[PDB]
Parts: sequence; C-alpha cells; structure tokens
Amino acid sequence: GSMSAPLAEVDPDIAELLAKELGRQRDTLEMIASENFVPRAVLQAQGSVLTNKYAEGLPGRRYYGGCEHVDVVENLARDRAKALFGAEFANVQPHSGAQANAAVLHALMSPGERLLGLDLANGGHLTHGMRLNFSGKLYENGFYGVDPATHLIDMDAVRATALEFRPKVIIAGWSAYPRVLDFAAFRSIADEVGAKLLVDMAHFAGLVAAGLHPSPVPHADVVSTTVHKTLGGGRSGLIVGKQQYAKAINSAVFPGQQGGPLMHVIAGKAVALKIAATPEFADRQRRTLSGARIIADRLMAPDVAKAGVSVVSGGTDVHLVLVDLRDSPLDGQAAEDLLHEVGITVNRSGLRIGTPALATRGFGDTEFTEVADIIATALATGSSVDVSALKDRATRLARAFPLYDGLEEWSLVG
Amino acid sequence: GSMSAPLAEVDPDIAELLAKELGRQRDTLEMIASENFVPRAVLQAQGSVLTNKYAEGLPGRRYYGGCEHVDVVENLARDRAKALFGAEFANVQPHSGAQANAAVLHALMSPGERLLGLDLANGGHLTHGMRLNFSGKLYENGFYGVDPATHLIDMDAVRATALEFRPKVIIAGWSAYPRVLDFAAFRSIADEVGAKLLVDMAHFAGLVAAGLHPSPVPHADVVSTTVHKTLGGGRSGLIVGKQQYAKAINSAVFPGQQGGPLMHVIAGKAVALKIAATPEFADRQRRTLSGARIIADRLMAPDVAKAGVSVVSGGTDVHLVLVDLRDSPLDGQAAEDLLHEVGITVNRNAVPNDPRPPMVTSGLRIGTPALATRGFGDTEFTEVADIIATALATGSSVDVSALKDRATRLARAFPLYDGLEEWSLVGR
Ligand SMILES: [Mg+2]
Repeated sequence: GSMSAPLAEVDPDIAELLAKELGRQRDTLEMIASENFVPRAVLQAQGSVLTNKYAEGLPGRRYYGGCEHVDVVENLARDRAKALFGAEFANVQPHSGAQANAAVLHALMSPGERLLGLDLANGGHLTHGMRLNFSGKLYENGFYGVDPATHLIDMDAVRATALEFRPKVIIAGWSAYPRVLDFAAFRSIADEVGAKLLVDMAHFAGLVAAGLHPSPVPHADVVSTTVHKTLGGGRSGLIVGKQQYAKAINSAVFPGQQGGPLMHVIAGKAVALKIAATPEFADRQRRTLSGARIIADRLMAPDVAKAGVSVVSGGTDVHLVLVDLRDSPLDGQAAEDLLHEVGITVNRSGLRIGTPALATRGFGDTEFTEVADIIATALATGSSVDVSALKDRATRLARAFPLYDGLEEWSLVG
Repeated sequence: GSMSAPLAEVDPDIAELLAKELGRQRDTLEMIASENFVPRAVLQAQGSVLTNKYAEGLPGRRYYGGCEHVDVVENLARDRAKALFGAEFANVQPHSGAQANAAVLHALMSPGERLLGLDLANGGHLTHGMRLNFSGKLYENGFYGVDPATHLIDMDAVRATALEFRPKVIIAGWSAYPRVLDFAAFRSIADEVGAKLLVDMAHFAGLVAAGLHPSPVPHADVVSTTVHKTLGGGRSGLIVGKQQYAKAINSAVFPGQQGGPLMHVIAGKAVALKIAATPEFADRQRRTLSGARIIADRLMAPDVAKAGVSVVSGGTDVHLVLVDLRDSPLDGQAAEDLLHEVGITVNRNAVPNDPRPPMVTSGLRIGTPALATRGFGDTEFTEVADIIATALATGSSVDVSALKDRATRLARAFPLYDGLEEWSLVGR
C-alpha cells in the first residue's frame, strides 16, 4: 500500500516538478535579497516524522501526553537562541515573520491604540502599518520616513513625530534600507513618550549573529525575526526579549494567535542556530557584505553614472544595494526583464540587488567582480547590449560552483 | 563545508532525539482523535528544496521572479481540492487550521461585530470564540450547546438563539461531538437572520472526501479545514467555497494575515489530495468508522456499566467515542494516566454538566484514524476495545502487566514506517 511508496510512484507530476525547481536553482544566479539556500541537515529535519506530533502549550505544560522528546527539542531551540543573541527570554513557535509580528502586537497593545513605523514608500514592511494588513486594520497608524537629501533615517525628525503622535508601540526595522539603524536613539525616544520598542530584524539577523551589524537586543523590549533570510534557516519565525514580557508573549503566540506548532520545523530551528555560531558561518557573512560593496562601487563608475542610473545613499553597509532608475531610459520592469535574459533573478523606479544566496553557494570577490560587471554593462549600454554574450558568462559562473552536489543520493536519516 | 554534511555529524543531539521520537511512535498505540501518520511521499515533499522560494501573491500574479514551477505546483493543489470536494474556488496557502479561520473572519466581518459558535464545554474549538484567542478578543461572542438529556445539538434551540443574538457569522463545526451535523438546517437559520455560514470541517474532512459523512460544500458560504487530522496529510490549513467570496478570501490570506507561503508544504498538500480520491483511502475511512462503532458497543455492556461508566449519546456515527466516567472511581486525568500505563494514548474530555474543573474533567475522547492508517481492521479494533474496557471496569484489581503485553503484541504485529532508515530524499 501507499504508506511506504516513493513520491515517484504516488505522484509522478509532483516528483517531476521538484526536479525542475532544483534545476532552476542550480542554473540561475539568484539575487533576491530575501532569499537563501538551506543546508542538508535542515532539509532532513523538515522531512522528519515530528510532523505527526500535536504539542499545544509549552515544554512541561502541554495539553496532551507523550511530549517527552519534542520538549527537549523545543528547549534546545529556546536555549540556543538566548545564548546566540544574548537575550533574557525566547519563544520558538511562530509559523512565519508575519505571525511573529501579529503575536508581538497582540501582547503589547489593544485595537484602536497608536502604532508608529517606517513608511512602505520609504522601505518598511506591510506588517508595520499597511491598510489591508492586520497592522493597519486593527490599529491607528502613524509613520516616519527618510531625509529626502541624504536618504538616511533622521533621528531628530523621528523624535519630533513621536512627541506629537504619542504612540503606544514604536517599530524599528525594514525590508529595503541600505545602512545601520541607531538602536540606542530609538530606546531614548520610546522612554520619553512611554512607548514600547519592537525591533524587526528579519532581513539582517544573520549579520547580527556573526557580529557584523550592531545588536538590537540590549536596547529593545522585544525583537522579532524570520529564521530564513540572512540567518540561513528553514521558513519560519522567532521572538526574543526582556524577561518582564515572557508571559505576555507566550500567551499571545498560543492560544492568542496559533494552534499546534510545527515540531519538525522547530527541530530545524535548533540546527540553524547551532550553525550560526560557527567560524564558517561568520566568513560567509563577510563574503556577503564584501560582494555588496563590490557591486555598489561598480554601479557608481563613470559609464553607469552617465546613463542616468544612481545608487541610493552612495553605497551600502548591509547585504543589498538599492538603485534609482528615474533619470535613466529603463523603468523597474524593463530592468528586471533584461536581467532575466542574461540569467540573473532580482526584484523591482527602484531595483534591489542582494548577495546572501550567492555567498552561501561559495562565491567570493573574484566571482562578485564578474557578476557586477555583467549587471553594469546591461544597465549602461542601452540598445547596443549583447544579451547572448552576457548569458554565456552567467552560465559559466553557475556551472563552476555546483549547488546541492550529491542530493540525488542523500538519505532521510543517517 | 557544513552545507553538505549529514544531520548526524552537524547536530548529534537533534539526530538522537529524532530516532527516539520515531521509536515512541512505533512502540505505542496512538488513539488521540486529532492525530494521524503521514505517508513517505509527504515526508519527501516537506524535506524538499521548495523551502528556498519566496512566492508572495498568487499563481500568475507574484511579487518575485522565478516562480514558473511553483505556480504549476500551487495550481495542482487548487484544482485537486476543487474536484475532490465539488467546490467553486480554493486557497491552499493557510499555515494551519487556526490561520485558515483567522483569514475567514478577516474576510467576512469587522472588529466588534457578532460571532455565534459551539461552546468549548460542549465540544467547540478555541478559534470559535474563546476569550483569550483572536476569535474572542476582536468580536462580540454568543454560544450554542448540546441538550442535557440526549447529548445532541437541538436545531430549534440554535434557531431561537440566532433570532435573539442576530450574528454576522455562524460557525457549524467541532473538536469533540459524536454525531452528524444538519447542514441544511444551518443554511435555513443563516438565510432567516441574514448571516454568513462558515463550516469548520477539520476533524471530519477525510470522511467527507470518501463519501462517508454528508458534505457541507453545497450548503456553506465558506469551508475551512486542516490537511492533517482525518484527511491524512502534512500539518497545515486549507479553504474552499463559493466564487462570490473568492476575491475577499484571497485578499484576507495575503496581504491580510500572512506573508510568504510554505511552497514545500503546499507540494505535500497536492500529494495528500491525490491519495484522498483513491479506493485504498475510502477502505481506510470505512475501517476508521467500523472500529469506532466496535469500541462504543464493547463499552455499552454490563461489566462496564456496573463500574459507573457510560457512552455520551449512546453511540457514534464518526471517527471517535466520547466516554462518561463520573460515577466511577476515575476522573478524566486518572483514566488518561492508567491507559498510558497499558500502552495506549488518549485525552481527557469534559462531559455534559461536568461536576469536575475543566482542566481535570470526568470523561475521555478515544479516536481510530491513526490505527486505521497503520492497518488495523475489525479483528484488531475488537482486541483494543477489550483492553480499554477491562482497564476501566476492574478497579483496584486491574492487571497492568497482562494488558500492556496485549497492546505491545498488536504494535509488533503491525510495523510502522518499516524501512525508513534506508529511504532516500528524492527518487526510489
Ligand atoms: Mg462588513
């Protein structure tokens, strides 16, 4: 019967589609700033029989019996998260980054109260106040932005807005910003007006883990994150913070927002948190940051500047480069389509270019120099662009750094 | 590099705990009614490289490049759900049963508006209006229950409550009820008072798929479910319903409630929906139902009655049995602990007008889906029923050793996941 039959026998169309997606990941150059590649050991945990266990509640205080082994798993994930980030408390049950943020706002505020965050047009996430999301539907929203001249967040301007609006919760965090936030200034402003401070570090958490971006943990009431993105793990969420919020946050995740947690995915969170403390992971983060600096420099060279293309803030200190196309012949969709022709996946008069996934695959400075030159030539040279010559150079790079070499022979366990 | 190193090398403590949990599943008899066992093909989908893809939006309308293959995967899951259940639209993105219900309420009502559902004390779920869940925090709540004599939902009483309370949304659905809901009566009441009708079929979806429980789909505006529980798939949610509600429900899932979907888990949903249309799966549901009737019949016998034990509603028509213990020496927690000693996993459950506190109770909920998946039929269910009845009826003379030996004999005769240690991530 079908309980022990391979996927190839049970569902031939899904088996073929898994093979096609693996091929696409191997053949293309992935430069979406929010994406990465999980290690073999995380695939194994996500494919485990822990999916079968119902574990509503917390370790040692569950609805049902038989949780002895999954309770040790959840405690390894909590205790590794506290140690890696230097936090007082952790909850490792959120299903996603969005579900982590819904639980934090449930714990710290009530419907109708005031929420202050970074504007969508200026680099914020949809969970920081967008009108159709829970963050906009339930709460009264105010926003801060970036200085129009420097393109940096001006903390004197944030201060004046907070004193006027008097928010209950202030969010620091972003989906598209190219520099380092001042967490000590955010703490000072929240204290003045009696607000709680949430930092949403989803994009930059792996930089924090390796010691290459300043930590928000000393300064924040609560910190939310994805375990995917720069942290390099399986698709899910996580919360850490000060001890005084432990009961508020636990009760908001369950039974506030969720039912049963995904215990196979929590096992993978413990694995990713162990990898994130290693010297190998720290070097990978350094190759990420050096690649982003190499691309930003190449796009500020005379040929690109003359075509009307500019780099937002004049550089980067993080894992991505933000590009403004409004004075060039290209719009965002046209630039995205042209890069697809030469084998590169990015996202959109703006364009965002990221380096985490290529660093994980093994690219260093020589390789990022070649990738930057391919992009610059496409954006600068207009009608005279040789798509075919640029595609062959991209496929040469991909072929030289194999992805998931040997996956076709790997076991579920052992 | 650690990118290609096995789990046993990278994290020996976690590898060891995976092997201990597999052994616990093999050695016990699982009878929690919300539990089941996924097939090999679903383990392989959930362990796939599809975890790496960002895919916010819907097929053909995404916010990221490179989604050509994951768009085909999502459309196979949507099309198989519509065909299996006879529904006009499907959304296959919800992360869980709770997340499916949060999106439905976001689409159909506004904060402060009125919600009517089955009480927790009478077998409802916490997402049907419990005070400290979203369903109680955001909305004004009213409840219906079961009759104190018959233990059934009385639709004349549900109608009277709906006429007085005038809800915006009525929920029909349960976590612990032993009989068949009257969906045509719920539609009539909703139409009378101008309410929308949500059916939450999480517990009984696999019975509906096999044609062995009447379908809510012709009668409901929207239907929510888990893909785990009787449907037999990986841990996740699903929504199906009338085309009238498609645009609002899609917008409520994203950007209303969620961000990126879990594409590896959605591949596994497509696999579980294909299995659920097969004759093999229909036979498994027939064995689930026949096994539960055998357990109820054995408990309704002179030895068990004389010990102070009865069956709620005097029987069952679904995948579970509700036991009433209040005239016996055992409270619900005590009975749950005794059965664990003899190798069987169940959970405590509140009875009608229960005299004990809600965290202790005077009852049990006993389920058959997980053991039917493992291969049990009528012969095996007759033996487990006798083990349970003997434990509950013999008082201080119970022989735990003799009963535990009978349970482990059944576990060894029906191996679970035999050969898993040799199976590959991809291929055969
Ligand atoms: Mg309305």
